Amino acid sequence: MREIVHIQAGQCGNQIGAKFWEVISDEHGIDPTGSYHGDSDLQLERINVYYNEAAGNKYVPRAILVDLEPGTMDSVRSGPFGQIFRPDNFVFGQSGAGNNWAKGHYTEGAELVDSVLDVVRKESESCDCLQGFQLTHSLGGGTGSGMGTLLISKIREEYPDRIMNTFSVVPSPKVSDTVVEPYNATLSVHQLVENTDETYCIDNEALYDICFRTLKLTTPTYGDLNHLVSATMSGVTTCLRFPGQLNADLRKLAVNMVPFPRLHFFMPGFAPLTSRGSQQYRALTVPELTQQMFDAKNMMAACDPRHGRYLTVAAVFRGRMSMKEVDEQMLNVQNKNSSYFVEWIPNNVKTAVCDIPPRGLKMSATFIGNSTAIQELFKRISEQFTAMFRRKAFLHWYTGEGMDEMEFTEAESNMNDLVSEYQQYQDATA
Amino acid sequence: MRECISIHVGQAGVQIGNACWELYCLEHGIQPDGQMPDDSFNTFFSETGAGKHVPRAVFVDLEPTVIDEVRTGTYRQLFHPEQLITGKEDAANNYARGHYTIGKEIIDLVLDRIRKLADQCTGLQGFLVFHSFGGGTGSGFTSLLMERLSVDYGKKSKLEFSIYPAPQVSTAVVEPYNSILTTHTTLEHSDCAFMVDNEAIYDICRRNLDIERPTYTNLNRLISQIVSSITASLRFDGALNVDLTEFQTNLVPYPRIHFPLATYAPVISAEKAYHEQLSVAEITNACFEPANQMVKCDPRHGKYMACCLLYRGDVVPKDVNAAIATIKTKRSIQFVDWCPTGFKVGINYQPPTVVPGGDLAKVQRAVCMLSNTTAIAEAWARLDHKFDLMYAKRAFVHWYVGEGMEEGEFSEAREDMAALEKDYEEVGVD
Ligand SMILES: Nc1nc2c(ncn2[C@@H]2O[C@H](COP(=O)(O)OP(=O)(O)OP(=O)(O)O)[C@@H](O)[C@H]2O)c(=O)[nH]1
Ligand SMILES: Nc1nc2c(ncn2[C@@H]2O[C@H](COP(=O)(O)OP(=O)(O)O)[C@@H](O)[C@H]2O)c(=O)[nH]1
Repeated sequence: MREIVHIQAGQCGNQIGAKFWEVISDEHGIDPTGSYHGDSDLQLERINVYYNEAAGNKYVPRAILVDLEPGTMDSVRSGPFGQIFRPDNFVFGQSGAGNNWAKGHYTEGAELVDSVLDVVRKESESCDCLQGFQLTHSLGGGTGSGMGTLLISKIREEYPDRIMNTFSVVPSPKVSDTVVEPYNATLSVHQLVENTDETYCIDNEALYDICFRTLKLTTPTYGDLNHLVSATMSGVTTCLRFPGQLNADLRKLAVNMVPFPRLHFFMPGFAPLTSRGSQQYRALTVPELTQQMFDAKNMMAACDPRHGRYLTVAAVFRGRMSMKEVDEQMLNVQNKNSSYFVEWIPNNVKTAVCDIPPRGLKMSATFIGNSTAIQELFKRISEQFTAMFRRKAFLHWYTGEGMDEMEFTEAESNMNDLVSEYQQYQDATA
Repeated sequence: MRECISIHVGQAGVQIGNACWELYCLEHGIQPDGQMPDDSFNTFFSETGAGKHVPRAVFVDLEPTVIDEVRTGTYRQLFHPEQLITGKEDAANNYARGHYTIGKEIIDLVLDRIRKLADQCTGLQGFLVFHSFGGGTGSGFTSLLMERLSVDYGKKSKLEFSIYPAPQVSTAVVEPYNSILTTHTTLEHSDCAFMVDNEAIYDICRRNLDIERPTYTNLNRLISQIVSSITASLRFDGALNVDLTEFQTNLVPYPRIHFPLATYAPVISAEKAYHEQLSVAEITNACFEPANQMVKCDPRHGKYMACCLLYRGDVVPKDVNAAIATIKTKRSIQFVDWCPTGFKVGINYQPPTVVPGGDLAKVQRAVCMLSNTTAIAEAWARLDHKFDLMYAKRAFVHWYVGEGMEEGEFSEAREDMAALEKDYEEVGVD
């Protein structure tokens, strides 16, 4: 249970995974060549969770690269710390669908998924104590979402005894490369709501809004959002990358945070607010960080957390603070806003503390929770799909292959049932 | 000849086992190599022809991490590697995985080592085992192991040192489910069991120990002190002695009610050792103090059965009788007509011992009073409230359903624990 297999999907997934690797390597004291050079023994204590011992004393990420457009792998190689990745992990299609799920699912998806199954087996049966897989994937583009769905489905059916995890880049209406987003999102969720067991949705329009207003990034590009989402995801996986009794492995995380088979959708939260290059941030008191988790703009999903009741709560703080003050603050906020939780789930607020703070920071706050606030993403995609399908707009693009809309009806019915489950769990009394 | 066997499961359970074995070897003055600088040590330690002494116990867990640090700790020349068994998969706070999905795949080898170490247990009296209710491994594998040995031998004793989890230290919200499953599946087999409510030890460390914030090391050290005080009668000989069989006779009148609520006193910090220690009467009064037990119960609403005491220090029988007479005048003691007798006396002259460098200071008198009453039903009521508030909505059940289990076992365990608690209150009813 000492190792995790990383998987990438789509371009945006590729750069978010690369940024994840470089930030965690920076905080784990790993040089570009893969040899440890830090001082704290905690980084090397369980580096096997996201790294593998290599030739000499080198440490190599246990990731894999999956896409179809040839430019994604080249961009990954261009970025810093690209070379430290496994050289043979680059699995890319020779044509590239380009946000066109219909062509990339069958014409290029078959051999690609066979090859990725071959490699995942290559480092699975060779692996010692494999536990599960986690993914950084996108949903706005049909191609990357298609690969993500294919890989998760095959690795779930091949490994039913292994924990399933994935991170989703939820499409946003502010920026839309293609308008086929509703179809891809519906098929992806129809696959994952039972295929996956962990889902930290990252909503793009929330990132754009926080960059524009809170972070003053008037022009949020790919890297601008990628820096902050990588910081947040390093914060959330700090539970795993370093020793801690709370959330020892992915399976413990799943059993503690998933109350129902379809309740595996999470609100990401991180504090304090930070950007790329801004060093003007100073030391902040703990109570500010504690109250910061009630802020919508400090979340990574454009929801209304006040409306929902947190079924489960996960939080970690990084730094050297007197954490008795921390759980005093958590008790105070729980007493203040118990109306924002569910009384029938005893003590869903599980929190631990991490000694090492993230890069360019001395105290940090990370928030993870499960509530009905995620249901507004499903409501948004439902109304978008209804608007796009009432006139059957762009349906002929999908039907060019020849499939019917029966599976579309199944997907929409299943997600409406999911929304109903969320609403009934919110309305449930004690 | 009077051999005894101990078992350790779960990270918390095996850690407490390590701590208690450390305090045991300090009690006998056993160096980490096993050098010998009462004869009851042979009941827990096995001596070879070369003079090396190894405890007649075993540390097992589905994860190796704690066993790894044990095998890299400070007792390399003490424990043989074959009584330190590590699994590959993890129960992950799940009774189902720890019992059936992963438990049965290793318990056969576990029984292989148990049988080989029992091959030289001629005078075997019974088995000891440490587990926490919250611990998924310490729940499922504990229940499986207990029922397996009940099948193997039966009348051979199997006494429990359980750890009752607390919300401040709790890691998994599913923990009351595990507690209910353990108590239902072990009630027919646990001849006697001791709980350790971590809220009690938490407040003891906060106030009595004068510690700003309780740590796992300190609370586990004090728990090991309590365990050693309980097991001293087995590990030492005095004028008044109590053994496992007569532990069962004098502590378990009702087969279903096999939860004797013990207590220990006194505790004082190193910095406060400069003050005169409490006398026999003072410590005896401090015994029944509401915040001076291993659980956060309400002794003011209890129906006592019979007193059992464990003096291990400089207590003369005259002081024992004086303390008993003074306690007999207490206004918070209510007895039962079916057990007119209400006192049992055990005195040990061996001075108490504590871990060097710990928070607790050296004392010359100590008391481990043994009690059983309806006051223990408050923790039962708390876990009942948790289980009813969760299982009504069937929260977290799907994780158990995915391991070849149904809701019927949950329901029947619920009514079994309801029958237990109604038995408690009915015995409490005049
Ligand atoms: N008394 C005591 N309890 C602890 C300690 N550490 C953790 N616990 C509690 O014990 C529970 C888990 O018990 P364990 O036996 O260690 O876990 P396990 O049986 O190995 O099961 P898994 O955690 O799923 O592997 C946690 O929820 C904690 O609340 C400790 O040091 N002392
Ligand atoms: N936050 C974030 N979103 C991105 C990034 N790159 C693309 N996106 C979103 O993804 C959508 C396009 O999907 P795309 O990445 O092209 O799919 P793919 O080509 O199959 O991998 C757009 O609507 C963008 O909003 C990025 O670097 N960061």
